[PDB]
Amino acid sequence: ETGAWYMFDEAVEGSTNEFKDYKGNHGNAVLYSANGVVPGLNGNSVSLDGVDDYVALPDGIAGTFYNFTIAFWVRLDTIGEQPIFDFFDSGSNNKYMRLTAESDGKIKFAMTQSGYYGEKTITSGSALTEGVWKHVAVTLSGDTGTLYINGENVGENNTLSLPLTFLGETSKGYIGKSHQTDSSEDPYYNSYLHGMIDDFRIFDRALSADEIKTLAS
Amino acid sequence: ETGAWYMFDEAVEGSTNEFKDYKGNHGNAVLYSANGVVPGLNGNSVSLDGVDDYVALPDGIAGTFYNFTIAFWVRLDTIGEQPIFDFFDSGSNNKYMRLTAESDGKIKFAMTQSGYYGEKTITSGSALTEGVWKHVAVTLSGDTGTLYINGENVGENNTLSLPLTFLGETSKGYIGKSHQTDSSEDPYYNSYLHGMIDDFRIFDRALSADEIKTLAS
Ligand SMILES: [Cl-]
Ligand SMILES: [Cl-]
Ligand code: NA
Ligand code: NA
Repeated sequence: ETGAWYMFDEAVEGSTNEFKDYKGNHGNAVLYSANGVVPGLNGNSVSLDGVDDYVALPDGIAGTFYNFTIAFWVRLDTIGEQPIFDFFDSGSNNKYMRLTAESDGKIKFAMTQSGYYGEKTITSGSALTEGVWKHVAVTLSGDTGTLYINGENVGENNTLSLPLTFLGETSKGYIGKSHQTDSSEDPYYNSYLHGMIDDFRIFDRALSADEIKTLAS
Repeated sequence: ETGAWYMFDEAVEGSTNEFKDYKGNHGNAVLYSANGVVPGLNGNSVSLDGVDDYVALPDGIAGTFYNFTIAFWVRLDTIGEQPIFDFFDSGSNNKYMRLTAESDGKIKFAMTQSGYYGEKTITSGSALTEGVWKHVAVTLSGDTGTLYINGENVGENNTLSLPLTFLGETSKGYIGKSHQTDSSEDPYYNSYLHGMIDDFRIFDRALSADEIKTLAS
């Protein structure tokens, strides 16, 4: 085998803060936390105070692979800018890969060979946050439908050939209410939107992404 | 021109609850809310109580188009299952398209010609929620990197040719701490993760999506 697995269930004998690699390929992870490990998802889990707690992994654990996967379970107790993991060159400070929590619950992965300003990144999608004004749009273009939040593409379904059109002349429309469908399992029937709405707009074509962006300005 | 635009700034003369289409192509939107319109994003905005308030749009506004866009601004005051808009056949209850808010701030768009159980949908991406255990994974396969939350793909960057590899033998790794980069604008330096972590795993290849799913079980 290759790779590692930290289950963080119980310190190794002889210590209070060392946790083994269950795959038996790498050294012990070291925990710096006054909490220690506590009941969590699978047996025990690391609990970090968000102040100065972290885990040191042994050197070399990820720098010898061309392709790879890093995976773990996490319970985020504070929404904000925070490092989740960071694997970096011991010889310089501008060669690294780091997964971060973002200003809003999104996550970002960055790899760079030229410091902070050269990061190549991947960022997760936006969602609707409580009490925060956002722009939403749906576009249908042939078989492809697209969802946008603040002018960013957040989903597609390229298999949409479909209902109202034509004989849509007498179609009904609500904002914030649904009509009664054919199913009592519909959870939206009799649910009413709690919020505010503005500039409701409809177009008889599919706007492009930067067209969408411009509305979201 | 074609299409509509409801700015919801001021009731039309002679009424208390009618709002015109600024494009002058469709009838008045009708508001059912004891709140009326109030200061919002652009001038005034509709405020729905989440109990029984909604807006009726005039019949036909969207059922005569092959391709289209629906776009608006929204401020969601309660996270949960709620209809945002619904355009449906006046002759049956199983021919409609509806945009909904979901259990967690995501949004879903559905079109159907065969009732609730036949909905074809588009759903926005997951994010990390406060106090909620989630599975996260990053995979690098050739030039393509992928982010996953609970086994669902939430971002990619097909242009990743890059840093540690090789000479990665002495690379350093943290969970919950970042090293100091070359920039004082780095907001992650000196930030510490507030949360829990379990089953931290590393692989020297890129797992497939259902492989990822299986870890997220
Ligand atoms: Cl263990
Ligand atoms: Cl108006
Ligand atoms: Na564990
Ligand atoms: Na307005």
